[PDB]
Amino acid sequence: RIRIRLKAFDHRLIDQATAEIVETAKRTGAQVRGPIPLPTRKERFTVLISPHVNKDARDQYEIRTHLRLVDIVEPTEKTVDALMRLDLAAGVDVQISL
Amino acid sequence: AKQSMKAREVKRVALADKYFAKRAELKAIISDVNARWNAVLKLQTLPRDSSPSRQRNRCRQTGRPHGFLRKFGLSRIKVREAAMRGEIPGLKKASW
Amino acid sequence: ARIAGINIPDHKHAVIALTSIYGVGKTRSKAILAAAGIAEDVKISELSEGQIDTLRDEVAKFVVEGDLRREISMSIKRLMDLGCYRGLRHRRGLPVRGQRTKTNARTRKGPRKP
Amino acid sequence: RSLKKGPFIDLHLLKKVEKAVESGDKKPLRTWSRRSTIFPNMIGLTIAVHNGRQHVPVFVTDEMVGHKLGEFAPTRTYR
Amino acid sequence: NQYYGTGRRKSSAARVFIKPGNGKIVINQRSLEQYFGRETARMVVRQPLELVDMVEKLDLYITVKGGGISGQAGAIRHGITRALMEYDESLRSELRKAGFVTRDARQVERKKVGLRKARRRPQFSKR
Amino acid sequence: PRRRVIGQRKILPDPKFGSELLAKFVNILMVDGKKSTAESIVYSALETLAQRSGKSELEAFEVALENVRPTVEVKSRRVGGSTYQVPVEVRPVRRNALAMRWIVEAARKRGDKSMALRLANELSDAAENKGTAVKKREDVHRMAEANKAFA
Amino acid sequence: GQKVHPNGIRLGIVKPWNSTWFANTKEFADNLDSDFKVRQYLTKELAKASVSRIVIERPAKSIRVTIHTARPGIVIGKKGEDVEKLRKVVADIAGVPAQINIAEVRKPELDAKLVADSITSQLERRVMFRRAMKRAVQNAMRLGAKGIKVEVSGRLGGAEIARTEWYREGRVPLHTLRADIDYNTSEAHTTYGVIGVKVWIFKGEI
RNA sequence: CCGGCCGGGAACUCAAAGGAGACUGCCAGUGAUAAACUGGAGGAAGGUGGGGAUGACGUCAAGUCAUCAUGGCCCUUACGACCAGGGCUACACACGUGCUACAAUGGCGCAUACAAAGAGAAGCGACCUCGCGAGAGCAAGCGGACCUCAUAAAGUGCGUCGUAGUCCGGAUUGGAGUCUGCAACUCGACUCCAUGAAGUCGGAAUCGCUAGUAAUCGUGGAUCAGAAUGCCACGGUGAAUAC
Repeated sequence: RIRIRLKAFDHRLIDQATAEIVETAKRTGAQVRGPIPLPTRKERFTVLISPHVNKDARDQYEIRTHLRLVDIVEPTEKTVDALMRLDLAAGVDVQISL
Repeated sequence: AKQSMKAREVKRVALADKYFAKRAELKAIISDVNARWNAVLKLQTLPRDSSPSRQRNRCRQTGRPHGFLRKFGLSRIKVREAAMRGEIPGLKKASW
Repeated sequence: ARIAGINIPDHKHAVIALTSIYGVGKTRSKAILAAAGIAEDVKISELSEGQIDTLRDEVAKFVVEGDLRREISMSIKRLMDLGCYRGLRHRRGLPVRGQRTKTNARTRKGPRKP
Repeated sequence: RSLKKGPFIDLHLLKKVEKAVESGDKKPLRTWSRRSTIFPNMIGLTIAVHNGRQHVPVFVTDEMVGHKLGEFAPTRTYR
Repeated sequence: NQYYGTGRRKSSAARVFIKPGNGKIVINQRSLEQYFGRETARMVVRQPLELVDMVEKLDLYITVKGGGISGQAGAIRHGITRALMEYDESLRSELRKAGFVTRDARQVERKKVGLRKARRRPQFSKR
Repeated sequence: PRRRVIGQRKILPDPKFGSELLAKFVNILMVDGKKSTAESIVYSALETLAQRSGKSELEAFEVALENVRPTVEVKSRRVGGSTYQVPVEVRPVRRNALAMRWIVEAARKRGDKSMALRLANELSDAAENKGTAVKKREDVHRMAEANKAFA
Repeated sequence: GQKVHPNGIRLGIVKPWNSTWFANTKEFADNLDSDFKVRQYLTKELAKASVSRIVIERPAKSIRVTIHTARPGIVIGKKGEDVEKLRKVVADIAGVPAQINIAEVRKPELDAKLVADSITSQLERRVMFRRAMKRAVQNAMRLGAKGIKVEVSGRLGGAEIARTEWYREGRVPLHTLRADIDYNTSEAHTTYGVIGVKVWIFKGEI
């Protein structure tokens, strides 16, 4: 009943990471819940596009922090011993809750 | 290049880091009523440059005090330039 | 009937009458009626003399009209005796709280004079 | 208008006031602080308040009880 | 056992579950009159039911969320129309003739830069 | 406006009477999106008008709208001397649109207490021919008959 | 003046981000500051080596930096000692352990940043700028794809009337989001002023 | 245990990835047998469905040397720096952009069901306690579908005010204060009490808007120690008219 929560900027990277996570959980076979679609947080910024003066001209930027949680509920000894070093992705933020 | 301005800013950051957070959290606790004094005549002796209100959030690329953003720590022009260069991760140009 | 005024406050409600008296607004009028025991929805017209007497005592136990007006007057006079910033803005006819005089000072300035 | 839990007195203003009441009557000295709170116990000083290019003397009297020292010094010049 | 219709009206989403039963309906654990029957735009949830004219034939149960009162009413109406889609296709043709099948693609517009509102430009003088 | 025609936008009829014309009257009397307030005012004024009249409300309301609506509209086309007023056949949409607009404008001009009472007085004066909107209609009609040129 | 930055509009689908790591806000600001310091010192040190791109990945107590370079031998130096040394000073300036990575870029005169740097170096050498653009477009057509556009602006012969010259053959569709147009700019300092060079070029068929 | 209670496929809103879908596709008429135009069936949207980004060659020697960089000139024992005060907030006036209202479509007291978009650790901070108040402690929860900001308001039911310079509006002024920050006189926001200017829908002239638009009503964010009637952004009700 532990939950693994994952944050990323690239949804393709986080989906491939959680796909390898569920593939390593299911490569032998276990009762494992898939990743949940926890909502993406959007940081939006409107800043001025000219150095001196603007009236209508501003540029608009957005950061989408995509959020997943896989919630491993089934204990498997090989999964616990080797659920590290699977994705090898440097853009993925990992947290553990219970 | 406002290096005088930036040196003033980093000097007051260093002085505020030296004279803050050693007794600053106890200021309200000593001053406030627990549910004049020698303690409050000592408390009204603190200097003026040690406060964090002395600081201004300036850019770190340029030192420009206007147009600042806390998340990037940069002025608006250099936020735009780094976003268009790709040096800021995840800052795709919004289009909704 | 009437207590200390130029025009009849009757044929109206008691809170409206005690706002038409000088120096008491709506909230202090409701406080006066609450301490006097007089309901708000009744009219001050066709009110009995004893209830009017209790209202008179309620008005008299706080600061009356005229006395608070001269109290404001000697407060402004004391500021002018100070000669401070508030007294100088009172003499010049300029705002005292600190708002702008480049535009929109027309309440303190009165009508616009070229 | 300020907080009723503590008045604001400068320490340098307080030591000037204490030295002035130690000495007694004294010719005015130039003080640069306009951020001050006065009291009826220390009404009687002839301390002078600085406002820019000109320095003006201030003789405090009995009726001021909580006013700033900068209120009596006009910072701006009008015709 | 159940006949279901969602319906959406630009900020409101509903879920309509119908058993064949008594004609009294309920919306968010209270009746139509207790929810917005005192309010305006009450007849739109009766329009698909009164166009075909059944009253006591079916038993409705609707949970609606999001939006305002008329958005919720339009979502409830459109969930009733998807329930009639689940019912039959001749009545789908009748509701398409009436104008209730289509989900309303009129959403609110975004606020744009250099403008006070979505389309309202700020006033500028001649000079 | 220039390439092709863009028609007026389709409205829901009112719940109490089921009339697209009365719902359009509600939408014309409407200000600031207050549809419930506008239709409550319309329902109260129609109830007051029915109470004062007592005859057939449909026949009386068509007589009132016929007494208010213009049969000849005024139009300046800026052709000869930049001021002409030609008589032309008018759409029924323009007829009842001008009728509700003039009725609502005369209701705003009337100086009673409640706007339901203003609208009730205007709809009674439409029937007994004493209306400000009616007088506006004969202003339009006598202007058209005075300045009619191609007939 | 009125053009969008094409890399900044292609970042969503076609151009990868130059930094791909993740951080929350209170270290996001510090990571941008350290990223600029690392990139600025690395560009200053390897401007002689004529590098193309600097890509930073961080696991939040480590940094791993990949430099796309025309000549990997100049950067790796002599038996890895020089590259180990600037890895050490990058670790010292970032406060975290550092890994170095070298990615060779093929066709250096088809690489976008190197064309701008070469035209900048040629204007520092004070050869004719018109010949610099013709050599750039000729060599790009000779050993690569079929679209490139060069703009050279500012103090072109010291004329009073301002004039921007741009040379044109091939296709550079900038409004198309699918095509991979690499664009870069550079500044050349001379005794008569600074000259700005901006190059657009696509690489491959889709 | 009336607080969405717990085994449950997760039915279903929802979130978030992979996709399907809408491409004049199909049929009639028009067009020259062409492109194309009009109408109709099906369908969630039909004719770049809606909106946004995307703004060619060039013009205005248009704007920024005050974001930064740079050619020339200048000070470089002063056109440099450190300070304490003040000014950038002045005020016989003139113009531009907005906010509040001139009222009954409304004002005051009570009850009443929802929103969407967000942000939060040198923070968000429910709740305990007192006060007709801004609001004062070691109070839990959260670094975020959980916890907080956060009671949504116009609206709907009433009671009242009955067309008045008024139970309309709040300017200005005087008392008693909170929060922030070493310190609100110049020079922050508020609420506790008191007064209640002008304002009776505004001349010549002029501006925005074609549908979820205009109007109107709330809400969040950026910078921010504290201070938006501005800016960005989101939702509620939601027109009239284009011959």
